[PDB]
Amino acid sequence: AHVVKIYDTCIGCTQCVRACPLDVLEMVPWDGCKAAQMASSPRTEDCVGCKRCETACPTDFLSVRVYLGNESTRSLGLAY
Amino acid sequence: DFLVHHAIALGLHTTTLILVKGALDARGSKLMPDKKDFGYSFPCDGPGRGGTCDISAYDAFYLAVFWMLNTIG
Amino acid sequence: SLYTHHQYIAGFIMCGAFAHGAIFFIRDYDPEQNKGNVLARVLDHKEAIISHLSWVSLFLGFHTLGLYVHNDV
Amino acid sequence: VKIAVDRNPVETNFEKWAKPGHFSRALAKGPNTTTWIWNLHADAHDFDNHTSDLEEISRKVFSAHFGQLGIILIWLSGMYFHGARFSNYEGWLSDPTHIKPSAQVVWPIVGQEILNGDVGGGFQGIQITSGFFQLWRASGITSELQLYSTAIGGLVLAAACFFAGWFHYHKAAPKLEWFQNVESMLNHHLAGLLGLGSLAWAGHQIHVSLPVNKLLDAGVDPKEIPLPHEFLLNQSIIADLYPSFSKGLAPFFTLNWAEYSDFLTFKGGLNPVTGGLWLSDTAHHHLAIAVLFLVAGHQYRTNWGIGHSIKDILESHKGPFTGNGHAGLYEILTTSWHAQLAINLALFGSLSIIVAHHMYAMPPYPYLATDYGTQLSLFTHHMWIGGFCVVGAGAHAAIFMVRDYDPTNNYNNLLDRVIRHRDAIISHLNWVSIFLGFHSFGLYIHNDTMSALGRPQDMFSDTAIQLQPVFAQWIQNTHFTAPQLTAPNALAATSLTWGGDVVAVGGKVAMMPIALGTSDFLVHHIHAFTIHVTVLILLKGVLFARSSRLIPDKANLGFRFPCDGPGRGGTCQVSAWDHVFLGLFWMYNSLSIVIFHFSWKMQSDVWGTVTDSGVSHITGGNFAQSANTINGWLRDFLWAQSSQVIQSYGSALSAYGLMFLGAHFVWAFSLMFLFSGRGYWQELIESIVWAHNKLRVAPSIQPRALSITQGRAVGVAHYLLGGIATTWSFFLARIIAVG
Amino acid sequence: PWKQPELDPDTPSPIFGGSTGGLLRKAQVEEFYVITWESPKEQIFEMPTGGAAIMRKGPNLLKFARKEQCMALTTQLRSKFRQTPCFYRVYADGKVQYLHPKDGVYPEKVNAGRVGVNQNMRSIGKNVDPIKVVKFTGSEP
Amino acid sequence: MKDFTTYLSTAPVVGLGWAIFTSGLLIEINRFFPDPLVFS
Amino acid sequence: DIAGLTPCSESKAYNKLERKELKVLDKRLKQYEPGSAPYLALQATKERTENRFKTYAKQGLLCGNDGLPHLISDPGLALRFNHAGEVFIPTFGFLYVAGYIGHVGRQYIILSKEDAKPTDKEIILDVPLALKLAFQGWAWPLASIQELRNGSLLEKDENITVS
Amino acid sequence: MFLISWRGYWQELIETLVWAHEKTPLANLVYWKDKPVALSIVQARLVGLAHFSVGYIFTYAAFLIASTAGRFG
Ligand code: CLA
Ligand code: CLA
Ligand code: CLA
Ligand code: CLA
Ligand code: CLA
Ligand code: CLA
Ligand SMILES: CC1=C(/C=C/C(C)=C\C=C/C(C)=C/C=C/C=C(C)/C=C\C=C(C)\C=C\C2=C(C)CCCC2(C)C)C(C)(C)CCC1
Ligand SMILES: CC1=C(C/C=C(\C)CCC[C@H](C)CCC[C@H](C)CCCC(C)C)C(=O)c2ccccc2C1=O
Ligand code: SF4
Ligand code: SF4
Ligand code: SF4
Repeated sequence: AHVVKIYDTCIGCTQCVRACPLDVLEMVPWDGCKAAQMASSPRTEDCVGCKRCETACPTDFLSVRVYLGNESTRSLGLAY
Repeated sequence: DFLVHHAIALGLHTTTLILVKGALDARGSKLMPDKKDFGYSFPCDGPGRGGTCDISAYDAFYLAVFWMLNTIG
Repeated sequence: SLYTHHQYIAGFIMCGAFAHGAIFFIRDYDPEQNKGNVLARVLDHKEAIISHLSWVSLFLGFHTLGLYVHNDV
Repeated sequence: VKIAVDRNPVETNFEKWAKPGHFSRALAKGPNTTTWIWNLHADAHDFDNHTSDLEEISRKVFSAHFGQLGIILIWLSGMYFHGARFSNYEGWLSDPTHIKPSAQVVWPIVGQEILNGDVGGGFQGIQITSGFFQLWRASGITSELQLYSTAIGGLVLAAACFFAGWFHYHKAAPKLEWFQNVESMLNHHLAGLLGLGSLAWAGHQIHVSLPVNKLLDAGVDPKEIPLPHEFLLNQSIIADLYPSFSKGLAPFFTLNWAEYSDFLTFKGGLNPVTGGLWLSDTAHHHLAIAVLFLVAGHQYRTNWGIGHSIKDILESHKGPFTGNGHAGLYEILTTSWHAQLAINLALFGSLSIIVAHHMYAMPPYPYLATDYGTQLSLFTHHMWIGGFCVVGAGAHAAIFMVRDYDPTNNYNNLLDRVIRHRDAIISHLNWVSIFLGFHSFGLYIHNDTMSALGRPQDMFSDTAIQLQPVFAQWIQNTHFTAPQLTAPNALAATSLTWGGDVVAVGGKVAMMPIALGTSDFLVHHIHAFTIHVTVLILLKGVLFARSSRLIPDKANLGFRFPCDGPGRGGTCQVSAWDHVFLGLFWMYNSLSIVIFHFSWKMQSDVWGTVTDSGVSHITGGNFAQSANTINGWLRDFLWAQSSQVIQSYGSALSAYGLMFLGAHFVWAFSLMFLFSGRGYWQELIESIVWAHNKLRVAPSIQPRALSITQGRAVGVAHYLLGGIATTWSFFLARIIAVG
Repeated sequence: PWKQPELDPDTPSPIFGGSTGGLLRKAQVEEFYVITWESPKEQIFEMPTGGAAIMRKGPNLLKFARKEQCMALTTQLRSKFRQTPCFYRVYADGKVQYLHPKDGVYPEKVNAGRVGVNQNMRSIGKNVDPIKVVKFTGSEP
Repeated sequence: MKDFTTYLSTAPVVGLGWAIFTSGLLIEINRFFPDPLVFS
Repeated sequence: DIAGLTPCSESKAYNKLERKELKVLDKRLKQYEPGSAPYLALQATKERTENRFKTYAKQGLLCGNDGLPHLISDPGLALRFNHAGEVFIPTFGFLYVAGYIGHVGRQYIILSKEDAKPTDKEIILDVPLALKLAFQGWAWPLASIQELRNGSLLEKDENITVS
Repeated sequence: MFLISWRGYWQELIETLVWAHEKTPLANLVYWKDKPVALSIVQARLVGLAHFSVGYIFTYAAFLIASTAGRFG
């Protein structure tokens, strides 16, 4: 039940998508960049709040931020 | 009594510095330009940007209490 | 007991004033309304305040520890 | 099996001395932050990370080990030299009991000289506690000239060692094939090093250590002693001491060894004069030991084709419950250095712990048991060394699971099956720690609470609800009554700790029987609780290094990483590195108790001055009554024995009073690093960079706060240093000022 | 993909003796995950929970209690052996859900069908202060 | 030799020469005109 | 005198402390022989101790009831009652040395940053340049006021801020 | 403990006790209503500071009263 918002400064590196294990980020076409790509966060219900993605973002400041919030079974990474 | 008073001054000035910093840098830091969006008390912003453990203003108050007790001691 | 009890509480109450002063900057501070006033002019040059505070603590700490050590030896 | 070397691989020049960070690809670029500096000194000796080639890693290792020997040999030669020119050895040799050793004379500057205490013997200097003087007397050493030569030899051999490391790396370096000839190494290390090494020592003891210490113990002056070389030349002189030397090797080759009973003995016990082991017994020991290692060295089939093959031996010991067992380990050990290092460290550390127990009860070198400061310093040292080394196994085994673990080789193996029931290991081991801490530590609190409430009848003590260790008490008597039945030719027992009478030397007792009671029952259990827990922290890190339920992919993150992230409720200190960082504090805590036990027990029940009417121990035998309570350990051990350290100002022990405080400072100073985090510090530096920037005086190398992993390492280092150095001051000052 | 592949709950599993990192009571009650892939030969691979196992030529199937345990294995197979796994989510009610290649193409490659979600059209920062939203939730949305 | 002089210009080595100078100077300043407290 | 403190010459406890500290050495000196080196070492310490006490008295120090010398910090009382060498004059001695370290390091930083790869110049110093500046800093106060009055000391809002 | 040892060491440990509680023959019949997890990051900073300050007060209070009361001066 975490929140994942991506901002206007994305450049279509795809390093955020390759990093986050839980497949919570995918690439969508867009007209704003040279690469003509942008990220997205359709399924944040599966977000474990690891925050690996933010590390991948190579911009001056993060175009992808994971604002932690209410917890859940999927978010707490509980096998039980 | 001279040395004891000077030792106290060091404790009072440093304790204020730990607190004052957590207040003025509460809204934002260069390491975290938007602390205000998260809140007063949060874990960290992650192992990225070299490490962001104990940045929040709660963690400044947390460290000042050790000094406070040291000063009053 | 009475002197120690009041002194210990003094520090705990003082810590709360800063901490609860930091929450104001996050939640209840409006920059556009408080523009050009004393409260924004303090927050603008905070790098000078935190710098001078650090110097006082360093100078007080180095000299106080030194005098105590020089006499211990 | 054969010799294999590669000629002139590396050129020798100072070109790379100017370019730091050459070994790593990341560091060779250069510094743009100050973090490059910490990473440099850290990743310097991690050869496995520099390159994938196992050959180069082997060349680097085999040559660096040549450096530690040279570093040791100048250190060892320094002690011989500093003992020759700045010591009182010749004076102590003539009156050992009254004179104290001193190998560190100080200079005359502001203050300082007072440390040169009135040691005795027309000499004043720092009192040592290394036992070198008793070591040099166990061997035939009467003069200082013998120590000078011994020092010049070390510098000569040390340069040879250093030369070898340059030669074996820069000029002629072996190949990977030479290193994998493991079977050849065992035969040469067992027979050549341990076998002949011990046989050689026996020769020196027989021709020098026995013909010299016999005269010294008979009151002869050292200067009147015939020199060590003369005994070899004249078969008449030594024959006067030991008549068996007149027959000359005919008893040996004719297999009539009973003639050598004069100097080869099984006396046991201690010398009444010196309070040390009979030198004749040790020559018999090291002689015996050589024959045992010599046959052991002819086991592996190196090249002759006769003998055992390690691989055939491992893959033949199989079982039903194990499945495929011991199969893929020869490929592991011959391929990863970290696997061998973890196994070596575990036994190299547990041995130094055995050296500590088997020396104090069986004092080998003369006039050691009466030097209580020496006997207490050797125990505390070789024990700490064992704890570190043991903890290194847990660290240097987890690196194998992360880096050098290939699941292809391990299928249904012993290593694979251990991981597949790991949750049963940690679970069952968790229950034991909780069982011990309650039933062991809770007994201490019960005695404290009962005493404060005025119910001493309900405590656990000798006058009380006694819990006596029957198993230990039975073993003491069995080893004491052994010469009668189980070891008939033994003239006495191995040590007097089992049972017997007191051995007094110089008015001081060397060793006397130790009695075990209710207190010795609680403490022996307290140690197990601290050992079972220290294993839980390290063993958990090993098995869960490669993967866990919380983080199914740790191996890709690596050995040392701070955390995966604030998700899953928090993942900080999940790596195997952070398990080692935790095991250190426990390991340090466990070792510290094993030291307090030795000090209070031996002061109260063992050590003391013998008078006409029995013995007057140092602390009046208060271990039985006070130890049962925690407050006793605060009152009778700390608040009492700290009087000699506190009152050291104005005397030669003043340095211990300073270190006593200095150690508290460094201990606390560590708390800043353990309790806080790199976030607060990196922001503070920004406000400092502003002022340094405002004045146009700022570093091009940007300042950056210490890394999370480094912060934790810096804490435990300053933490252990302050925790250990306190005792080092609290012991030596207490014991040098005897009582 | 062209069409979602339905689950075949009866396929051969790898050769694995067993371990303690398996499934717990949560799986039968709440949910569990299963992963499928197709190998060309018999190989050895590291499991996320436990040790090593031997794949089988043809389809293979595992059961896990976490999505990370499954995706941890995809990253290993896609890199080491260069395969194309696909995993589902199974509830206690028997319902099945097809998760990771939801479009058939992996997320790190674009596709025309996808639609953006949680996309702010502003720069990081440049957003209202918390005082403006003091009495309801959210400064970032 | 150009690389040797460069090694000597590193931080660990230049600091070693600084320390011998400052410590050597102060210890020598205490050996002669012994134990100063007031400056004349 | 001032602050109810006696001079160290007139104090009794000051001489009491001298007779005590010498008695410790005389007792320690009895053990050894006259011509031995331990005897020479203790006699020198005796000679230094006798010199430490008389020099502190000669310097017009102020000893309290405990018998130990006290220092005075206000320059007014220091100059009025002739106690300036204690604190007031040690302050100028240190500031000249402290300023010298600053003016030197500030110049090495500025000059290396005018060239390529200044990061290498910090870890691998230019020792010829460092010695040149270190022997040119004798008149550091002149350059500071020269640089302040000129205005090239401080930077002007070309620095990073955080909000 | 709460200050030095962080969360990640403990949550892996609680996962091991959970395995034992389910695999045990009779205890498995009992099942928690709320799932057990380790304490959060910020909670431990708070908890460890409470155990830290309470010891920093109860120790001195005893020393202050006992030292002064026993001597009566
Ligand atoms: C003995 C324990 C200890 C010590 C010595 C210190 C010391 C210090 N703390 Mg601190 N702290 C501690 C525990 C300690 N802390 C604990 C337990 C906590 C809670 C976890 C904190 C939390 C804390 C915070 C939040 C802050 C500090 C800060 C500071 C610095 C304040 C400035 C100052 O006083 O100048 C110096 C004081 C000294 C005593 C000098 C120390 C060094 C001496 C002079 C040794 C000199 C080196 C000598 C040559 C030996 C070197 C050889 C060796 C390198 C081989 C200071 C150096 C504040 C700071 O950052 O300062 C700006 C700050 O913000 N501390
Ligand atoms: C930093 C590590 C360290 C340091 C600083 C010291 C320092 C000291 N040691 Mg020690 N030692 C260490 C590690 C260390 N030790 C370890 C890990 C062990 C376990 C093997 C030992 C075993 C040891 C023994 C048995 C003795 C010392 C002694 C001494 C003291 C005299 C020094 C000396 O030259 O005696 C020289 C020591 C000897 C001449 C006899 C050595 C006999 C041993 C058994 C040789 C074994 C070598 C063998 C090839 C290596 C192990 C084989 C492997 C299969 C395990 C000195 C204070 C001696 C002492 O008590 O001083 C009075 C003493 O008898 N040490
Ligand atoms: C004095 C401080 C202290 C105490 C009390 C403990 C206690 C404990 N530690 Mg810690 N340890 C400490 C310091 C301390 N540690 C510090 C500072 C560190 C930092 C390195 C560590 C790091 C650490 C680690 C990493 C681990 C432990 C573990 C443990 C637990 C081991 C199980 C056990 O023996 O419990 C037995 C119970 C006791 C020892 C309590 C004794 C007091 C009595 C018996 C309680 C009386 C109860 C009373 C009758 C009921 C009153 C009820 C009331 C409401 C009316 C235990 C609870 C291990 C663990 O938890 O796993 C098993 C674990 O692995 N320790
Ligand atoms: C042989 C063991 C050894 C040891 C113990 C050290 C120790 C150190 N090195 Mg290092 N070094 C070594 C080998 C070693 N090095 C090798 C093999 C190389 C490859 C050629 C280097 C290359 C190297 C570089 C490039 C650098 C270091 C630096 C440092 C220092 C870290 C900076 C710091 O914390 O202070 C911080 C200092 C300040 C905040 C202000 C400066 C005041 C300092 C403390 C005065 C000078 C101290 C002086 C050097 C101490 C004498 C040496 C000492 C080890 C006896 C530190 C004292 C860094 C450094 O700057 O050195 C000082 C650094 O940049 N080293
Ligand atoms: C030329 C070097 C230099 C200069 C000119 C300054 C100047 C200044 N520093 Mg500073 N600083 C330096 C180096 C330097 N620093 C280094 C290496 C460190 C890391 C330990 C720091 C850490 C530091 C802190 C934490 C603070 C300052 C602060 C300040 C300001 C107040 C003075 C003070 O008390 O600082 C403190 C002085 C020290 C910590 C001692 C520095 C160590 C040595 C003595 C200086 C280094 C000289 C250099 C290595 C020699 C190179 C010469 C070259 C020719 C080879 C001041 C403008 C304070 C401030 O913010 O101002 C309000 C403050 O809080 N500095
Ligand atoms: C392993 C043994 C051990 C340990 C770990 C401790 C640990 C502790 N003891 Mg303790 N104690 C022990 C043995 C031990 N004691 C023994 C054997 C005795 C005698 C029976 C005592 C008697 C004792 C008393 C009477 C007190 C403690 C207190 C404390 C706590 C103070 C901690 C602190 O940081 O406060 C702060 C530390 C300081 C303020 C500095 C320590 C004292 C310094 C030297 C005073 C300097 C003041 C002055 C201004 C100079 C400093 C200025 C500086 C700039 C130079 C602490 C947890 C105190 C307590 O309960 O906490 C409030 C307390 O009053 N202990
Ligand atoms: C009467 C008299 C006098 C006078 C005095 C004076 C005039 C002074 C003072 C005083 C003072 C001077 C006091 C004080 C106090 C202070 C304080 C106590 C502080 C502070 C503050 C705070 C801490 C806060 C902060 C904040 C924040 C951060 C946020 C925002 C807001 C606030 C504010 C909340 C004398 C003695 C001389 C003499 C006799 C008579
Ligand atoms: C031991 C430990 C735990 C685990 C500790 C647990 C689960 C103990 C809490 C549960 C027990 C059962 C409560 C014990 C009862 C208390 C003595 C009284 C509580 C009184 C309140 C109800 C007011 C953490 O979760 C943790 C998290 C972060 C940093 C450090 C640590 C840490 O050190
Ligand atoms: S990681 Fe950042 S820059 Fe790269 S594609 Fe994602 S949002 Fe854009
Ligand atoms: S919080 Fe973790 S799992 Fe979620 S999108 Fe970011 S990196 Fe991926
Ligand atoms: S170590 Fe610091 S950055 Fe890492 S998870 Fe813990 S609090 Fe966050």
